[PDB]
Amino acid sequence: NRLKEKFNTEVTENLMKKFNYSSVMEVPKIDKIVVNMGVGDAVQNSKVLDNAVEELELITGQKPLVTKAKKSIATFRLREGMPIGAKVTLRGERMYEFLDKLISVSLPRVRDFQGVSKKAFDGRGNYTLGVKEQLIFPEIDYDKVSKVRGMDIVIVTTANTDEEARELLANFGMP
Amino acid sequence: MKQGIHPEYHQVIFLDTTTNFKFLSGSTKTSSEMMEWEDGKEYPVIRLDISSDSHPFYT
Amino acid sequence: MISKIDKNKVRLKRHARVRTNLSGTAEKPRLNVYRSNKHIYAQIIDDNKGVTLAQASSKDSDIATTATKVELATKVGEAIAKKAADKGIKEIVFDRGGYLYHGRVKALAEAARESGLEF
Amino acid sequence: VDIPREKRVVISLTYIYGIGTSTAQKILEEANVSADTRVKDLTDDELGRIREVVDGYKVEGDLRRETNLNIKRLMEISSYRGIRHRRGLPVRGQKTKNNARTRK
RNA sequence: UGGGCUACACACGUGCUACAAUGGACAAUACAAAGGGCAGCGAAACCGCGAGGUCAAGCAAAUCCCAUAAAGUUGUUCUCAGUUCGGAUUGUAGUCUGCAACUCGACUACAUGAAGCUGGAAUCGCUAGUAAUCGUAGAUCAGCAUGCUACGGUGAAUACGUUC
RNA sequence: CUGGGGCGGUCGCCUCCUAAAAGGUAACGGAGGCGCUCAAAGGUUCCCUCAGAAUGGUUGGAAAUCAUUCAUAGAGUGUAAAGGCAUAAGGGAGCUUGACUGCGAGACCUACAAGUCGAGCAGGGUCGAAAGACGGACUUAGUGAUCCGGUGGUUCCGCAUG
Ligand SMILES: [Mg+2]
Ligand SMILES: [Mg+2]
Ligand SMILES: [Mg+2]
Ligand SMILES: [Mg+2]
Repeated sequence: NRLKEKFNTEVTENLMKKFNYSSVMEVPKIDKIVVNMGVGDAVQNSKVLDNAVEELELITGQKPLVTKAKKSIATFRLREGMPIGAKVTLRGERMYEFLDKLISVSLPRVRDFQGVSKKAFDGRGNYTLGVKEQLIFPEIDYDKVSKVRGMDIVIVTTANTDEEARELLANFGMP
Repeated sequence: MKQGIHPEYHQVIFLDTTTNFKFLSGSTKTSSEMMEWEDGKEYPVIRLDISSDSHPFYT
Repeated sequence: MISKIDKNKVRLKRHARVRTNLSGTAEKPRLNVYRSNKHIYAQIIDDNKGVTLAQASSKDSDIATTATKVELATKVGEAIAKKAADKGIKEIVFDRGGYLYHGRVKALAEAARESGLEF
Repeated sequence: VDIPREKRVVISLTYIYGIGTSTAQKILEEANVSADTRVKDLTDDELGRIREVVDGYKVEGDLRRETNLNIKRLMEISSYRGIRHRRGLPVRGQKTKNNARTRK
């Protein structure tokens, strides 16, 4: 929880001088990071899900929630049950430990010029960055992982519109 | 907070030769050799990276 | 954005659900519970007339310390029974509000059982 | 690293990834080993002197990490040397008629 | 000038190398024939792990060079496994030829080491210096053959018989 | 049975509609289901709330999954439909067996046989801190008399007595 003060700097040094808020409480604040991996249809991947639940613990050190299906949609082989997801909601200091790690190692290892977007919002203050798994295990290299994959990181804040969530993402973010 | 289901993580001091942006963590349970006191007093096992040496955007 | 709920309104729904097979009839009245964030409130209500019989509170001058917020709840449960020993010391029905029977709502009820009330 | 015993060391270091007939000369250069070292070799004080010379080499498994990404770099640029990996093509400009079976 | 004749899920011809311990790897040590060399063959020295680079030594050749043939023989080895059997295929040397080797060459250098344990029905070659094997030459050619054409080394087995 | 009869079809229960705002009400009128299932899909205590819609996001089928905001139930409720239900009767979790024994005032239904609902009373439990809740599933179908036979109990009888 060292670089949490980066936010406590920017609440009063930039955000009180940008929109001119009338109180320190209603500055836009980030509440959760969910790192929902996606579906990965497990007609066979139920064993790769045991790898996919092992890879996501290495990214963020919390066990995923293996989210199951809800409907019985045809042209797709799944029922109620059939665990076809994984997510970790990152609430506390593990957010900032993940955030102040990832935004320095996301643009370099992706080998993209700009890198993420100029806009990805939903008009409310939520970003939903998309990852093709080119960043993870920065510590143990490409030795024992098996199958290439793709993550998804959602940033849920207390921003109100798009331009206030651009301000929080202008703190060591690259739009 | 639950015991049993979590993997290991620690204050991984990202020992990079360009300004040492040590605000990272993970599963680098390796040899602890030099721990900076301003940073995470743990393993420096992040030995080299392209994290904050030359950004493509802020070049 | 994300909308933070208030903990009172959810509590009220829960309490409403709880308090449909839970009533006081003045031969077996009802004490309910309102803990906010600092203070615990207890109150003997007869649900038939809509008329209370007693009232106790963690912010009243008779019991107002900074003990634990749990030992404050033990003092209030001691208080509501010794005022219900003035009249109607019979069985009552414990009403937990919408809160769990744990911690401060439990210590309000553990204290009232060991101070004369027979629930 | 994970070499087998009960054979001669000039063929024993070959069993790992990254060594073929360099243990006859290059490992024999730094370490004072002989040719007739079976399982009965007492290569524990000699395990250290081969550890110093194998630490300079990329051999034991980690070469295959760089070898894998060299193909991954080669297909990402989409070169003719790289399309032949992703497409069963013999890659080094060979005749892809009947006798081209080992790439399928 | 730039492609293509070199493409490929495949299908038959023709060959090369093999699937080994009458072998494999390393050291020594022999014995040929034929033919080529009009700036071509280029020695002995060096400098390179090597493919090879630098000049002169000889010469338009029974003499000088390509060129130390190889199998063999002698010794040390592995021990009978898809193991020291072979080496296909992929990244590292950039060697050389040539305006230029990406389509689309030729080797060697450390890597990687896949099919393959002598092959079914069928089918082909061969009657002695012949089958079999071993290496060397030349024509094409700036560079390039597992092909072709010539060359020697080592060399079996088997023919009772004309009925099918 | 039958708009003669035959042929075809039908025959018992459940749900609607016809049914005329109580109930009930026919036709070879219009629609459909049932001859079960569940040891958790029962009990109880706790928590929990859906579909859908946009929106934007490594899978991207339009549509799996993630997030936000709207969402009155449009979801779901073992099984047809009708009534129900967010007290959740829906969805999770923990303990459990009340899917108890003896009964039952009273009531519904009805030609009779049958059929249904029950407070409460003991007995002995389960869950819950407690009040309490439990005599099967949200409710309504999942069956068939008597006689005979089998089987296990049984302080009953058992032929002069045992
Ligand atoms: Mg008529
Ligand atoms: Mg009526
Ligand atoms: Mg419905
Ligand atoms: Mg329920």
